[PDB]
Amino acid sequence: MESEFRVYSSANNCTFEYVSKNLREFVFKNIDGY
Amino acid sequence: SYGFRPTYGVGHQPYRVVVLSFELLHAPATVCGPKKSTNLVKNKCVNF
Ligand SMILES: *[C@@H]1O[C@H](CO)[C@@H](O)[C@H](O)[C@H]1NC(C)=O
Repeated sequence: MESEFRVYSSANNCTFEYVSKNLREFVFKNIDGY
Repeated sequence: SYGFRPTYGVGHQPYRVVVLSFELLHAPATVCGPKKSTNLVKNKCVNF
């Protein structure tokens, strides 16, 4: 089985695409549309 | 329907038209123009 991705059911008008213990840190910010 | 044929005069043969249209909703750094070369040198006073 091992089936997944039940997150959404629509992906319209896409304006951007891209494809390609332990500590995993992230910093998120949103400035001038970036 | 346009019925095109090769034995037509100019003004009735099929032309292909493409149009470009820009708009800057607000983007500050989107797709811009490109650039190119200009031989690199070293050990010279230059304007770079
Ligand atoms: C976004 O999608 C809707 C349909 O869901 C469509 O009417 C609209 O034209 C689309 N917008 C763009 C900018 O393509």
